[PDB]
Amino acid sequence: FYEESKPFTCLDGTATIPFDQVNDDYCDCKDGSDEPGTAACPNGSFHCTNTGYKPLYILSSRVNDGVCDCCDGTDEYNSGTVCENTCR
Amino acid sequence: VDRSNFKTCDESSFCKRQRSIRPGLSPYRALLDTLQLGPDALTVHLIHEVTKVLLVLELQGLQKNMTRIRIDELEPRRPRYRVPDVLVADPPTARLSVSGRDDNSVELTVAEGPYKIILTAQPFRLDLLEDRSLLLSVNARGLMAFEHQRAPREPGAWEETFKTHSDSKPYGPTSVGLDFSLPGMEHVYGIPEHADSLRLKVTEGGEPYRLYNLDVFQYELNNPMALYGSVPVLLAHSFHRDLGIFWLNAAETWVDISSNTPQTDIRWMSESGIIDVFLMLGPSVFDVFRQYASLTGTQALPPLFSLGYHQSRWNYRDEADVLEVDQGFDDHNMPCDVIWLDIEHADGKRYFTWDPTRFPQPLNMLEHLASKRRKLVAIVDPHIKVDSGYRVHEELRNHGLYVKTRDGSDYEGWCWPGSASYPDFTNPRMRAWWSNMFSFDNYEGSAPNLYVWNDMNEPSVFNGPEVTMLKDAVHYGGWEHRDIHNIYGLYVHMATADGLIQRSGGIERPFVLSRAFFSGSQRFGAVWTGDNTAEWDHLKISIPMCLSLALVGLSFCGADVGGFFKNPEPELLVRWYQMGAYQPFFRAHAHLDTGRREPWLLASQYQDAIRDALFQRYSLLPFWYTLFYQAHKEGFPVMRPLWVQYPEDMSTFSIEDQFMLGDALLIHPVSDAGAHGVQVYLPGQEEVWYDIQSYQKHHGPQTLYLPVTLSSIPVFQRGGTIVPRWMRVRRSSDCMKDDPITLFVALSPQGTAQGELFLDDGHTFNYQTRHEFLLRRFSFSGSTLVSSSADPKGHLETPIWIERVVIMGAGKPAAVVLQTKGSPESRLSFQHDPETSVLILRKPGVSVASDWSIHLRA
Ligand SMILES: *[C@@H]1O[C@H](CO)[C@@H](O[C@@H]2O[C@H](CO)[C@@H](O)[C@H](O)[C@H]2NC(C)=O)[C@H](O)[C@H]1NC(C)=O
Ligand SMILES: CCCCN1C[C@H](O)[C@@H](O)[C@H](O)[C@H]1CO
Ligand SMILES: [Ca+2]
Ligand SMILES: [Ca+2]
Repeated sequence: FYEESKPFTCLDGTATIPFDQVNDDYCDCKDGSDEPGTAACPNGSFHCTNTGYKPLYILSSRVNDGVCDCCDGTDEYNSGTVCENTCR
Repeated sequence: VDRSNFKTCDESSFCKRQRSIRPGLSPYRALLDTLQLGPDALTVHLIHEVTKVLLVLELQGLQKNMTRIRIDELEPRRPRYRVPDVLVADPPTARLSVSGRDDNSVELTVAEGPYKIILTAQPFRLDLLEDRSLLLSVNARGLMAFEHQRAPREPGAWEETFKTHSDSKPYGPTSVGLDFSLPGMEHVYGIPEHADSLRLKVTEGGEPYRLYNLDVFQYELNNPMALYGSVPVLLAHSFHRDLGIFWLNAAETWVDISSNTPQTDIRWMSESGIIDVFLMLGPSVFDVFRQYASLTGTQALPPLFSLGYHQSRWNYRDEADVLEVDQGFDDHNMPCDVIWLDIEHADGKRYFTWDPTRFPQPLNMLEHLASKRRKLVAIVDPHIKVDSGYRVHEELRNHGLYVKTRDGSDYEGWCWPGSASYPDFTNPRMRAWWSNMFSFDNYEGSAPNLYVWNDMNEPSVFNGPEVTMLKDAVHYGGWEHRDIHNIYGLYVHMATADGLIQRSGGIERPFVLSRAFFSGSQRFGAVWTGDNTAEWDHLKISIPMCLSLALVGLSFCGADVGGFFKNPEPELLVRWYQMGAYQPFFRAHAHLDTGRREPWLLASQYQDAIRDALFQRYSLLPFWYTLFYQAHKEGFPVMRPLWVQYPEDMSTFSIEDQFMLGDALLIHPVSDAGAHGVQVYLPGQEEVWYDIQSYQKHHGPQTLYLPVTLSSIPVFQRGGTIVPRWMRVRRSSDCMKDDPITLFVALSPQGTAQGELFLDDGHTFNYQTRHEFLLRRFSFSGSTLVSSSADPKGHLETPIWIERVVIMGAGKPAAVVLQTKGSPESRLSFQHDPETSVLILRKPGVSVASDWSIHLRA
């Protein structure tokens, strides 16, 4: 009857987790690949999309740390620091 | 050191006079016919049989197992100094009752017992007992000496010279001294500051320990020379009991220690003032800590940032250098909370100013650091350049707030800015003026993220005797410098801390680092061991120096990481970061002529080991913060000798190559070049210890030979404890202070553990004025971990949650269930290592503010 979606596999193959464990603010993969959008993994990276300009990657520990790391300010989405776009 | 710049006992005429009095029959006797007993005190006259000088003994029993002994002249020519502002309250008393009396002796019971005091009239003696056990005797060796004030105007008893400096000494010989006997005591501690062993040495064959706040250039190790601070508190420990002696005197003080059925005798000898001594009778060391904290207060609760890593040197050159250092931390993924500005930041060593070439826009620099969520510290010393263009000098000169010479003119020394004057910090109005100078309006260029360092507050006077103030300089109330010397520094520290509080309208907690200190200095911030050297033996001595400080209430201690003088080899610098990462005040600092040593300037293996050390410290900030809250509330030391947790283990009594943080972590830092292992003593009958890196369990008591690499920091978690951590290491503590917690539960052999956690906003007095904080208790027993409130008065709005639980010494469960009011029962996934017995509970997801339980089902 209804076909289920497949789970998430870490890029390092260490585990397989449901999709509610992706960006769930807890580190489940040894490579940090389940948390690209949060600060939960000690070895993760967050991608500054910087729409219109050069994209940059920052440490996961810099996501919602209250400091503006990405020129587009997307690293600060739920911290109380409101980052302005400084990409130009 | 140049020892010839500093007086030996023989060169201090009052020490020579006092020390020449040898054990014998005391000439002092009490005149029992003059005895008066009241609800609060016993008084009696004492007389010297030869000179016929009359003294008054005021003997008091005090609440919390203490005794106070005060001796002053009955009819003085001029009043004798009594130390102000050190005691936090007038100590609550206990009634003395006469339970025995004869022609030569009076037995006194303290309240309803069991403490008793025997006063012997001839020769004068006091004996303090608990029931039938003799705890301590006073004047047992007849060494009491009270030089009465003679008519104003033998060798050096009056005018006295040392090198080229003359002391006019208008009051002549006025020194006071008394001995104490400690039966059953072979180990004594405290009386900082000395670069010496934790267990104090017998002074018989050499010099007494000296307490006189002094700036000692290139100080050397394992000697009793007086350093920058003086805490006249001695602790005595045996298998059976703990005692403390607190000699409340601000004048130059020498302490003789001797032994002899084992017994230690202590003699205190002070230049001036009265005899004012507190005997703190324990019986446990924690009881002595409480007793002493009830007298002088507790460690001020540091703002969280001050417990992070501090980066300093003499000097960061300019705003660009500060901003490159800040950016250097972030580019190399190394956390740092504070960057320090030494004396070169000011306009020619005029404090409260900025060099306009180097720092033209201080507010903008501070704004940049605030955007990185970091702070700055600026040096502010208590010497003011004599310059008519300098507003601070003009205001102080005009209001007569400087220390004076006998002729009434303002004292002028040669110091960091040449001809300089010294504000009289003993004057309450001068301290108010100083506090007011820290307002954002008065201290132009300062901001809420700028904190302060008080240096050279002994006071250090470059052209002075022993690099300090003349003895005959005059202070508030007409007291001589000799009377107040050891509290000068404390008052600078006090006034600076009050300035930082006041500038915020009383909301923000202060951060002040002070070089000089006295009893009570714990109330005002941090202290450090001064100008150490970049050598292995100075790295070692940081433990006994900070432990000696911890024992006497000064929990916020550290030593310059890397050493102040000279260039440390990379390996030494790494070991120093590892040592410093596990000490209360954690600052890297370096002298003007040293090479740059920011941690990313080293080769990658050294940078990596340093980064590891910094991550360990930052992750442990919740633990450090909780230990500091416990110090603030109870007066218990943060960094502890092993004998404090193992009072009956005689093999721990002299240990100074290891220490404990609270009751949970045992640290044995690597302190030798080319070391491949360390001998770790793991105490406790039926105690277990977990290697925090490998999770390997070890049973006490044992000496373990642990292999080490450059990155190793030998740290063991005690069975029965729960250590909270922030596992998400960020660039500074402000970044981390709202993050989720990981609880590290180390199971005892009984399968139990406990620990606390204190949380607040990280920087204000809201915890005390609004009860805005959390004090949680985590307890594990049977198969359940529970969070409950340890202080229901504390409420806090916080996003902090429990993200993980790590249980060491646990079996593999079948199921893990979390219960918390307002939520359905939750099932947690978990991971278990059968080799280590380590169980990791995934994402409990519960608020730290809630009561909860986690049950492990078989
Ligand atoms: C004050 O002194 C009494 C007596 O030394 C302390 O009470 C004893 O405490 C020990 C534990 O250290 C017990 O084993 C004894 O049974 C207690 N004896 C008595 C007579 O109570 C007391 O704890 C001390 N109080 C303070 C506040 O320091
Ligand atoms: C000799 C001039 C003052 C020396 N200061 C002493 C202090 O203990 C050090 O930490 C400082 O770096 C230094 C410069 O102010
Ligand atoms: Ca996840
Ligand atoms: Ca950020």
